[PDB]
Amino acid sequence: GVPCRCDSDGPSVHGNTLSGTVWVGSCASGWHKCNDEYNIAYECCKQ
Repeated sequence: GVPCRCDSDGPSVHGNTLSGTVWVGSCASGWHKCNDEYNIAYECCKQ
């Protein structure tokens, strides 16, 4: 995977770091879209 943020990463809140992850090709089997967009090629999701 790769570290990748969400739509509401946390501009003024705790734990705002890359706790989300990009899965290229498409997402991981237990995660979901944390944003409307995804990536260049890939897709960002959270858990």
